[PDB]
Amino acid sequence: MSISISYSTTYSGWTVADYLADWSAYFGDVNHRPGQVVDGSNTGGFNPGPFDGSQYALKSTASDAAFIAGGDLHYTLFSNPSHTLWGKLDSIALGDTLTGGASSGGYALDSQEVSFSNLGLDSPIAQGRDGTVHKVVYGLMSGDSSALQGQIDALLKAVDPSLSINSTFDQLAAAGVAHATPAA
Repeated sequence: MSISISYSTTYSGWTVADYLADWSAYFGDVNHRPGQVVDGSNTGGFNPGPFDGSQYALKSTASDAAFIAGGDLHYTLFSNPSHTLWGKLDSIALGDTLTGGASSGGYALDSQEVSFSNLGLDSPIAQGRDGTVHKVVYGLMSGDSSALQGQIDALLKAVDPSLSINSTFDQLAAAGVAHATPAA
């Protein structure tokens, strides 16, 4: 099957591009780069970890914004190619108030706004930071969601050429690809 989207009823009339652009600016840049990752405040975490998991989650240091990347993910840490997030990315959940972690059986968002599933991304280790999984996730860490937008757009086009990141969430629901959250 194809991409599947969950959205809060608040974003019915928003386009995906507009929402992601606003979400990016809200989450901001955690400043996760060489020389600026000195403690656990801007690293995020893996479930189960320490370097691999079915989830990678990160909260904003600017706000209550958080995301959860779901799939089969791996971080190289110091091994070559250095500082590469790779593997399978099935889903990205975006919202507020990250809860849980490895010690309590998984991460969750207290207030999920939007999630994208069946992304079908799969980047090998040998691509390093040129990998699509890497760029998508690092984009979300550093306040630029355009890599994610690009992948969502391709997945939507594949379902129908009239669907895009510029479609509204309601339009995407009308197309059978999205669904509004039962409790907003």
